[PDB]
Amino acid sequence: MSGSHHHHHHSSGIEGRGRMKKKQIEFENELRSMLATALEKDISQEERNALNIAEKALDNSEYLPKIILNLRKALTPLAINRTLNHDLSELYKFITSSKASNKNLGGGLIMSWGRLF
Repeated sequence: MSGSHHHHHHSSGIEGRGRMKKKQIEFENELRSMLATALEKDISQEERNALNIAEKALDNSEYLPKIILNLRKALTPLAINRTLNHDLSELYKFITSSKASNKNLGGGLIMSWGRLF
């Protein structure tokens, strides 16, 4: 059958076991599928570098605020310098407006990096 039989056991894994202890399953699925699509999109050395750093930290459990900060710290100066490929502009809009918002999703003073505050 040629329909959805190939759709079984997604590479972008989704569970609520001991990654932290709990989490958001649907929003993590939504973001990590979009970022997996964003790797399959044509990205240059620097944009690839940020999203490869993203994979290794995501699966090392180095935190959702920390990695939302990481993409907003890595992609915002490249946006201002006008060299981001911009073909995942919706991902940049996503971590500021979807459920995760402005700062990250929780707020708080990060210190040091206040170029856009």
